[PDB]
Amino acid sequence: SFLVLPNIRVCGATALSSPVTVGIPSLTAFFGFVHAFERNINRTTSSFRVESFAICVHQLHVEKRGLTAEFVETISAPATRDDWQCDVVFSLILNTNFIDQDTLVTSLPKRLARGSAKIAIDDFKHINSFSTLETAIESLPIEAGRWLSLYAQSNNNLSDLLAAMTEDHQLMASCVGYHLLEEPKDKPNSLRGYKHAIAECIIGLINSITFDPNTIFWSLKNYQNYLVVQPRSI
Amino acid sequence: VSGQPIKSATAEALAQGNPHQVDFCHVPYGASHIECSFSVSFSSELRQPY
Amino acid sequence: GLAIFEVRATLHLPTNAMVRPSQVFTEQNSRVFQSTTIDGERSPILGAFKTGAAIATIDDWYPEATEPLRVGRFGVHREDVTCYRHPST
Amino acid sequence: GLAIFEVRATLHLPTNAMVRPSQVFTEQNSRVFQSTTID
Amino acid sequence: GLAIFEVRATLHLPTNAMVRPSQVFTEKTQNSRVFQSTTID
DNA sequence: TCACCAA
DNA sequence: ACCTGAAAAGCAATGAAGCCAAAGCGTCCTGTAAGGTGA
RNA sequence: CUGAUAACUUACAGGACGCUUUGGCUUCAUUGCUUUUCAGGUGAACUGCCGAGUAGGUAG
Repeated sequence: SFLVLPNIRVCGATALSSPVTVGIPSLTAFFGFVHAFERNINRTTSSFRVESFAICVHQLHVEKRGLTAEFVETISAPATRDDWQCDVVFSLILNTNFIDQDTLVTSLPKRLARGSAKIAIDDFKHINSFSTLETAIESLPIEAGRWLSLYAQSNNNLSDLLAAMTEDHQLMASCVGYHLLEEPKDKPNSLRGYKHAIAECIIGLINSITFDPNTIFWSLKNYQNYLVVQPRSI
Repeated sequence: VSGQPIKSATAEALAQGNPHQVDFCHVPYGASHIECSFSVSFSSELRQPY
Repeated sequence: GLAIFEVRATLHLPTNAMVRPSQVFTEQNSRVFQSTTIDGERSPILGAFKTGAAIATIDDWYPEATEPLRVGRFGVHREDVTCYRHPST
Repeated sequence: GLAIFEVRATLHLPTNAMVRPSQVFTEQNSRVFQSTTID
Repeated sequence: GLAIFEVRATLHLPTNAMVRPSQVFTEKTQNSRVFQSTTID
């Protein structure tokens, strides 16, 4: 039931995961990738419903590139900013409720946090599903990456963050969920005809496991006042 | 270190044989004698300080 | 409908010649190249938006078109800083 | 118009002579040469 | 004006005698004399 | 339309 | 026609690792584009 | 259904000039490698003939 998507190589993503931290992109971006991969496949098979997704990152490379914004009306460019970007090469192991080759490739989603994500044609051989986690993780090639596990250590402050960033120099903080500011209401203009509330980012610390299967798998958790992509093991 | 005998060095363990290695030069058997040759130079460096 | 391609060029340069990758837009080093990590090396790349602007140089449908332009609203030229297809036209 | 040239020169210096390349700008070595890697 | 000279010597020393080259600026036994040197062959 | 404004 | 390569014990102590002097000055670090509100 | 959707950073370039690391030197005294050891499977392919033939030929 564990469908394996290998070598999802994003070229130009965003490193501004919060308005506060830079680094690996946010975990509502990796969630929205999978729930676009689910929701495409629900055109044919209306009960696909990924439960959780295992992330295996190789090769971040965060960098300040540029962003030439488009000319907007007196016709000149808008205000000049600064933008961090990253070039992720990760691999993804899902967890399905229960499919051809050519159904999967045309129903992959094509943007992971503003960046074009692709599988090479020669890597299409590795989209096959399995039944046991121990074979699905030994299945994918280019083995040399770290699984994402949240560092569930009590924290309240930036010094709480920076102290844990030196005992583990590979610990990376980014945006994990959205902390609201009011209850969602009906507005006259909303994103796709739903209820709209104003949110703020939530910053957590993120481990890396060598390989607790539940802890590795992430899912969307709804809290009456926030929404955080947690692992299953919390 | 003081001078009383160590009790580990028994009679048997001190007659045990002790193997080593040296370089060994000698005259070959049918030889006659040996030459030895060098050269000395006497200079006047002592006249003034270097 | 999907239609993936996979393109590969082969450039025979002169001896010991320059290459011109895309380079960054920030706010010391005055020509900072864009880069990506391939294996353990830094390598100059060309952007995902520098590339897509080259596939979409199509516009020669303007009133006085002598050269194709990148496809966009009030189609701009960056050799001469002007707007062909200006909104008053 | 394109016109690519490929220049090659040949220097016969004296015995054990000196060759002077270009040298770097720096902000203790007092003469640091510009370099590359060939083999 | 150019004027290149190619000079060459020939020293006849005693038997098994000592030759003294220039020696480098050095920046349980420590080297008390380090010669300047070049790679020939 | 233009006079407003910083590290 | 193929099959075999033995065991049993040992690998020494004594002493030292020099100094002395120095580390140059002149001169520079480019400019062009990209404003949201209010009378 | 991703701090969502859309996104060309560009153009030009001379780092140079000068430069004596030198002086002195003792590694060295001592020494037991020994003991023992089956390569076999050779009953196969013989006995004439010519030739000066220790060469070389031929019969069954």
